[PDB]
Amino acid sequence: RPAFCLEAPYAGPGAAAIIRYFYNAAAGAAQAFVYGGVAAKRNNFASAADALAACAA
Repeated sequence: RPAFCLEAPYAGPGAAAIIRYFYNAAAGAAQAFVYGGVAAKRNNFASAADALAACAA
């Protein structure tokens, strides 16, 4: 899969509490996490569907 999909989710430094999805290769599933609203990495999607389409080849 895309290497970015293997990275840990990144909340980043922002003050917001936004629910986003990362692909968790360990679980083989998309999972919610809290994103702070700034400096997203690529393993960070609006929905489980978007995460699987990008990362679950």
